[PDB]
Amino acid sequence: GIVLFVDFDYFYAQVEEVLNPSLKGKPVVVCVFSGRFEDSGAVATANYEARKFGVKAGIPIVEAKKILPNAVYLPMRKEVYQQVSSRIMNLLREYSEKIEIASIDEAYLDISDKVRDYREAYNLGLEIKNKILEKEKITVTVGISKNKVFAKIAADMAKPNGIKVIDDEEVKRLIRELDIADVPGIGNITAEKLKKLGINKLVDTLSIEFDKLKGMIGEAKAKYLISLARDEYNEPIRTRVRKSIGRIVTMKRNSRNLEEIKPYLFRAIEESYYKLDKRIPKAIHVVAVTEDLDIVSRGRTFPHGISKETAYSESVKLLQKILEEDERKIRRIGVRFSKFI
DNA sequence: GTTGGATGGTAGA
DNA sequence: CTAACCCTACCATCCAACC
Ligand SMILES: Nc1nc2c(ncn2[C@H]2C[C@H](O)[C@@H](COP(=O)(O)OP(=O)(O)OP(=O)(O)O)O2)c(=O)[nH]1
Ligand SMILES: [Ca+2]
Ligand SMILES: [Ca+2]
Ligand SMILES: [Ca+2]
Repeated sequence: GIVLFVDFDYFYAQVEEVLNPSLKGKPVVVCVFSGRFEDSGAVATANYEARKFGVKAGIPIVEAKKILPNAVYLPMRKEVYQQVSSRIMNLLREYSEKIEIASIDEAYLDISDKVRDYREAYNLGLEIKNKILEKEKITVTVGISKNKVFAKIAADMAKPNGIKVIDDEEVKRLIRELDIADVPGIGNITAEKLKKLGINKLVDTLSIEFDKLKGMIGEAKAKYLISLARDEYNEPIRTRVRKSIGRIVTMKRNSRNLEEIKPYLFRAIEESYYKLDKRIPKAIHVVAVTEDLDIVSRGRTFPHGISKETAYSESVKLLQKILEEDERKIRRIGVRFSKFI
């Protein structure tokens, strides 16, 4: 079993660089402009030049400009990056129809039947990087291993523009030596819970009673970690099927007023109902980010498919339900459809 | 017991 | 308006309806 994983380098900003090659070699910051004030919103991503100075995904545009005023600030153009991504995913598909598109910028290929061994896998890696460079001028990192988890880890170790194999031997070694916080799926909350226990390595999860582990981090994560430590992990590459599709938007200002909020919710419903594209949902959820950034939602599952009209009607109800039960003002409002027929 | 719906938490893009 | 956007996957918990 051999998995090749592809993850595009500083994606949104690299696309902008390809579109406008004069930007290459200099700082580039792609931004989500909330419209609340002069330069409100967050950085979606930045090129390596900008990251040198602490500008990265997630920080507020004004914070980025405080540390890099001279940089080039471009507004996120999601549709453009999705079109470049699709062209890339289809090139990848020529290397293996057995492909799992995991996100806007990354994909797992099962290549067990394209290559005999890791050295051939590595070579196909080199070919992939070249095709994507010839055809779309986008550099990418490649990670190759026996499974998804370690292929992802491998690419994390190779960024940017890299290529890493983690073979059966180094998987053994990493199980013993890799900080467990570097395992995909282990964020801040879990990592702090593991350290309290004294679990620092995947191998540690084997020297602890299951129920005390499951008691601290939940069953599923614990099962997953043990699986990895035993080297018995093997979740197959599967064709991506979207389980939910939604839209969320930021308001010019915070409100509790239904009439002040409706235009945003309706903007988001229209945009959502359009991304559905022949998919028919049975559940709708109205999602509200509050004053203090706490996320709050109200939903309904119907026994049947929701028409756009039903969606209009029910979301307004749901929104009112939020207002009725949470006494805080709202700052972002959206809607998410799920349970496709 | 099982299934699944409502709602929130965690993670990562 | 004074910093914090966008989108999706998965799981846990507290439930109720089932039989
Ligand atoms: N709006 C928004 N978009 C994000 C965020 N994080 C990532 N993205 C988008 C923009 C990125 O270019 C794209 C891929 O994200 P990645 O995590 O892979 O990092 P990126 O590709 O930018 O460079 P990376 O591989 O480190 O070199 O997804 C975020 O917090 N907000
Ligand atoms: Ca990525
Ligand atoms: Ca990337
Ligand atoms: Ca981590």
